[PDB]
Amino acid sequence: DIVMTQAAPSVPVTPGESVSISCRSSKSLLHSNGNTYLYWFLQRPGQSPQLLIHRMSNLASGVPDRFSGSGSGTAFTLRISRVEAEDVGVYYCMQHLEYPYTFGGGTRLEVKRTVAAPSVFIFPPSDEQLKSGTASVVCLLNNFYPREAKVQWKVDNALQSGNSQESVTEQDSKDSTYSLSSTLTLSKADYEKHKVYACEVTHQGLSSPVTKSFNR
Amino acid sequence: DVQLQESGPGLVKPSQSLSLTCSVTDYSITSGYYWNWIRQFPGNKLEWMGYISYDGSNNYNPSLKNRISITRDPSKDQFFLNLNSVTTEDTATYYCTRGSLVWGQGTLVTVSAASTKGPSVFPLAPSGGTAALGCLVKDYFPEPVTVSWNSGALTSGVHTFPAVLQSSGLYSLSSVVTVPSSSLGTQTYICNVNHKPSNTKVDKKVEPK
Ligand SMILES: [Ca+2]
Repeated sequence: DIVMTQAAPSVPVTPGESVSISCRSSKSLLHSNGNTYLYWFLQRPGQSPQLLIHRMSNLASGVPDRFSGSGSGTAFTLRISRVEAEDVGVYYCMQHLEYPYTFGGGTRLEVKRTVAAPSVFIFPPSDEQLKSGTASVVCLLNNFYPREAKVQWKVDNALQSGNSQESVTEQDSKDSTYSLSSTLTLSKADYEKHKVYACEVTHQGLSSPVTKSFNR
Repeated sequence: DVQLQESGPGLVKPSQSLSLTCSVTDYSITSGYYWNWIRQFPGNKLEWMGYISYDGSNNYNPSLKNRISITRDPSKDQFFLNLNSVTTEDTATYYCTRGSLVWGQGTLVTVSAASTKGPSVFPLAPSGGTAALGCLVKDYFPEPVTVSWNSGALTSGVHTFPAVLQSSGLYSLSSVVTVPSSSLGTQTYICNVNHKPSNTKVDKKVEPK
């Protein structure tokens, strides 16, 4: 088989600036016809891969003039001119010279935008859920940058540990921020013992930690 | 215009056969093109599995070639993937494609002995200007759920977080939306949760507490 290699797992870029994504093939993709059989794909968060470039250098229909492909028989470059927020996702090269067709491992485009503080929100367990004997308390951090944040759960001012899970969205296609949920899980019995449930967020965009809380 | 849509069970037991259907709309599969199955493993690596061509001819990745069949039924404009003797290595998102240009939305297949389980959907109630509300979608298996808001009419300001597999072996996520806090009294907000593997749709109204 032909092995397709993308050396960088991700590449940083400031929006408006340019970026290059590189690919190598273990065998020349130039056929005996002058065409080089290398495709480029973008997979945006939540979507299927989409064709960008075909035959190494040919822009596919609807793809902006900002994307261009260049290269030799074995070493290829996708150049993105003036990167926009909408360009985030994973870029994959694929050879279509010989079956089996094979892909590079992909390169994520990370947009390095400006600092943005999270809007924090706290949600108590619903009454419907409390019936089943479990309480989920949710802390939401919306549209922040950079990705790093510290979320701390405090119950009756006693710092929690071991009893929460976080999830973070992919970089957003529109504003290049992240959002995060932290779900605190306790039994109903353990929930009813306490009064003040608080979520304390630490982040670079916050001159002081934001705490959101509720009384049971 | 031409569209491809995968269907199939989200769950297959270890050592059993996986069968997926690609339904092609607005195109005759006997007319032209090569019709591919491509899969994406957790961790995001892509593998081309094989095709059936317009003329019923086959080519399969030597990776699978003993276990794979790609067939078709032009009377329904569908082509099929069969993969025998699945292991945990076969857990992936399966895409059907027309050439490189037209891709289905993908179907997740999880290789597991466990049964399907539909989600519980709980409101995340707004506790101004704008406010966040949402739905906690808990205790389902396997992936995925899809979440829409007010039947597809509210799409601006929506975040549906990646699922996390809990210690119980069931998945959980939240979907949240940012909303005018003046419309909290008069506007109805319902999260539409679809869990295909269990054929369960849940509609939950999220009301201020
Ligand atoms: Ca693996």
